[PDB]
Amino acid sequence: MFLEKINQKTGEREWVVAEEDYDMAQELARSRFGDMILDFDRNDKFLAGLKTTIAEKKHENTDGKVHVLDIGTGTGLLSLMAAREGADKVTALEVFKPMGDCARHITSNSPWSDKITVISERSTDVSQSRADIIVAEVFDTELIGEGALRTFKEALERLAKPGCRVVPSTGNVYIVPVESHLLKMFNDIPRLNGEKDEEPLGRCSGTAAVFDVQLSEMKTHEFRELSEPIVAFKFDFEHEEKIIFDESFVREAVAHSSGTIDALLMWWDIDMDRNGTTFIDMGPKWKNKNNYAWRDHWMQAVYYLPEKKKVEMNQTFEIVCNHDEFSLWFSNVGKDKSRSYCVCGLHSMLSRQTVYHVNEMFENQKFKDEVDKLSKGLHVATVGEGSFLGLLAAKTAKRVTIIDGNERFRDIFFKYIHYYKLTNVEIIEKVTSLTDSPDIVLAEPFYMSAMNPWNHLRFLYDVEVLKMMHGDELRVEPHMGVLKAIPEKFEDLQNIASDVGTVNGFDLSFFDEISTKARTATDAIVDEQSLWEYAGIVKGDAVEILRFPIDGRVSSQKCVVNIDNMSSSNAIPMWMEWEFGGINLSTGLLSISSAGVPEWNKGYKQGVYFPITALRNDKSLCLHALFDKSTGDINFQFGKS
Ligand SMILES: Nc1ncnc2c1ncn2[C@@H]1O[C@H](CSCC[C@H](N)C(=O)O)[C@@H](O)[C@H]1O
Repeated sequence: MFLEKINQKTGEREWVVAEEDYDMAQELARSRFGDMILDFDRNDKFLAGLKTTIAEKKHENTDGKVHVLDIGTGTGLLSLMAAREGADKVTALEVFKPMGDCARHITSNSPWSDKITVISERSTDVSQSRADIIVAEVFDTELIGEGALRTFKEALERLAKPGCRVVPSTGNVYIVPVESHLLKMFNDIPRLNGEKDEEPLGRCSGTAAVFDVQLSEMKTHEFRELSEPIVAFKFDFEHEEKIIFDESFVREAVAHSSGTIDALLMWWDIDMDRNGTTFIDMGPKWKNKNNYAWRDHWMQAVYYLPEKKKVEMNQTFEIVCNHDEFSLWFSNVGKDKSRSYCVCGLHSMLSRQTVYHVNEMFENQKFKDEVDKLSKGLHVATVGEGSFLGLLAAKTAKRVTIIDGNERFRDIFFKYIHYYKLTNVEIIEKVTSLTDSPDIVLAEPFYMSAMNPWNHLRFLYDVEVLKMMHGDELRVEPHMGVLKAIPEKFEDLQNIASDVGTVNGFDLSFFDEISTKARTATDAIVDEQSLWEYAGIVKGDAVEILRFPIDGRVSSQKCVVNIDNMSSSNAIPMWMEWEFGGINLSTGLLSISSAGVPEWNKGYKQGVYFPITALRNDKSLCLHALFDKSTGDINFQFGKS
């Protein structure tokens, strides 16, 4: 139940929900699954699969009728598709109630009301005619992480006729081994002196959770394939005995080039009807010639072998491909075939992008030059949470005090101190335990706790506590920070937030209604996204929003600004920059090309606002921004002029 109210700043109408309804709504706010419904290719492929199987079943079984089951019906799209194009009957399940009513609602007010009936159970909990066809879009980037195996497997035994047909009928998962400095950087334990054999934290597989990334937006020069795609797994969705939760396979292939396997890229394809003619194929842009379509709710993934594996031109090599019910992982021959978890400690604290970020800074000569310059022969103190900056300062500083409140990072930092035998660094927990006045404070700033990637402003409070102790003249860097936005025309990104409307000639606008109400109730106004992964063209200069000078005091800060060039843009990115001594660190936009293509930092996610629909066509948008001394939070509202 959505409670209407009026934004007192922008006049727009918004909703809210009562605490008991919050979780329900949040879920329902995620029920769009980004661009899922606007993935016209995925739709045209389910349809086509439905045409074939409905026809062939019509033909086969004697009473020329056909009963289709839709698991995870969502808005009902897939049932509407089944009914139209022939299903005498369509029963359609959905574990999530509010999405149950949505699908009954839209499915009632329809030409196919007669044929379609919505049940709000999980497939795996049910007992009833038997189904002649099962249709289910119940996949994620890993293919199996959303329960698809059990879902088809069990539906097949209990819910469907023998000789059932299923849409999709079949799939493969492919891995491609690549050498890539880039990809390594997302997983590599930071090596302080740069050499290959440094292992200050011992060895680790890194994080086991999926690394989904848009590999289409990766630059050709950033990686080098060593071989042709390898089939890891084949799934057969029509035969329960072929669906198996825990599996392992050694796979073989012939390398077409020598190189080290820094990563294995993966994606899947599905055969919509078992004919070998109509596929959804998640191969990226650079290796997907007949069924490429941008989308975001599905993507490709990167995986890392636990140990180094080298491969040689024209020589055969093997990779062990493993899955349990929900996850895929890969390993080397003669090595433990179990799913591994970070044991190093670092993997499990830092995101992939932050791990990249730390390897980037460790390798950055220009940034390392300013640290050296600023640190020389001095006592420096570092603030941050999980920020390795202190360990650079150490190259040149007389003495470094790293202040980090998180016990787990201190242990990590103590391991770096031990492994490289650093003789000039101590670590303390609390800002107030810095009792020897340092010559300078250095920060990035980075706090792993930041609620939002554009907001590491705890730095500003830590600075004040150090000024209270040691005088307003305390030298600190960075000396100034600024929040910045820029109007951008994204190629496709915006489909994750824009209205869904009429799809394959079906009116889903009811779902836009409840989805928008849910979203206004639960979402942040400014999304977060790894913008290096999304293509587009910038439509104006970056504009300044809030600025945070460092010579105190900390102060709430207000900004109301017009953002122009929106009539041809479709999003507004936001990020932070800092003057660290004599250089500029950007957590976002790094450069813009002659043709207007922006480049973004891979080591952070950035903010993006997508114009609400009442605002889709305005030429300028009013952006109210607000930093609050009391919470350290920043709040945004976006309105008309
Ligand atoms: N075994 C199961 N039984 C019922 N619903 C399921 C399920 N597994 C997943 N779901 C639901 O299935 C949906 C997957 S999203 C796909 C929705 C819609 N069919 C479409 O194609 O656009 C989610 O709404 C989720 O809650």
